[PDB]
Amino acid sequence: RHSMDPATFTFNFNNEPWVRGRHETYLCYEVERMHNDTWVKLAQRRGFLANQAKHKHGFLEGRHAELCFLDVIPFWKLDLDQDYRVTCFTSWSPCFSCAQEMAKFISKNKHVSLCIKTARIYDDKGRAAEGLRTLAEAGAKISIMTYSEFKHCWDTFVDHQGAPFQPWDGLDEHSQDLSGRLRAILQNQE
DNA sequence: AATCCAAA
Ligand SMILES: [Zn+2]
Repeated sequence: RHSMDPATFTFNFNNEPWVRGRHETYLCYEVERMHNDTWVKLAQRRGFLANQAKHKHGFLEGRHAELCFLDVIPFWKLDLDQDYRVTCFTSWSPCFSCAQEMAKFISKNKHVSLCIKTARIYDDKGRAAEGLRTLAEAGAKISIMTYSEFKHCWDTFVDHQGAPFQPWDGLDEHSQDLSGRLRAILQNQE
């Protein structure tokens, strides 16, 4: 569908750091082009997707959300001599292998600046932290989603049918706690 | 310290 189901958004983007039950990953994406040295939104280069679940018929191995996203890029036919900024709002941050693949992509495509804004930090059984450091070293700008970013995703990706964004309890404090943890990760204190 | 991360 054109827009994301609102219950799906609210469940998957909740940012309580240690909450259980989120065994899918959702990713909303938007692209801007640098023109007259301003970032200008490419209206048709935006959307959302989820991971292909493990054991789903026709894709029994599954495919993580970040890989489905990278798959859609060549079909955009981005112009080789223009600078782009690609922003991904992710419900879980990249696992180690996804982080390595996104780092490979940005290493091969230097005209693309990747920003990852995540609701929660995916631990990947202790392996994700090194992957996030590797992705940052390759040039990605990784941050924790804040209130205004959740509201932007509600307003522009969700099938809200006119309902306003309703923040869940503790949103801001969760964002700020996760931001401290991400800072510790990226500077190798964790 | 560990939480948390499809699989019961
Ligand atoms: Zn992954």
